[PDB]
Amino acid sequence: EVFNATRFASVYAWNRKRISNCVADYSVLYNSASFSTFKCYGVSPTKL
Amino acid sequence: HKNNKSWMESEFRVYSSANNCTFEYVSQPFLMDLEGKQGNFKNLREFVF
Repeated sequence: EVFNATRFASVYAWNRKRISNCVADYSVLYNSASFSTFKCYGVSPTKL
Repeated sequence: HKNNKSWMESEFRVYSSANNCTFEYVSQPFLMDLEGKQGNFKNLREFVF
């Protein structure tokens, strides 16, 4: 619902979604060949 | 509510404002009924927090 969202958000009012108590599968992110930019700081996508 | 011909609960007078949400969970109700009549030989509820 955040990445495939129907509506967009203006930066001056940037939305923030809290994620807790649910299974996280970050492999779905870098497996999808739709992101031209993927940079991480202090952590690696492989180990997520 | 007469239009829907059923009882409704929406006037949550408990709190005024909500901010800094940290947890949210909804699931099935436990050990409840809905009737205003009088009954005999019914059950007790007991909870420990």
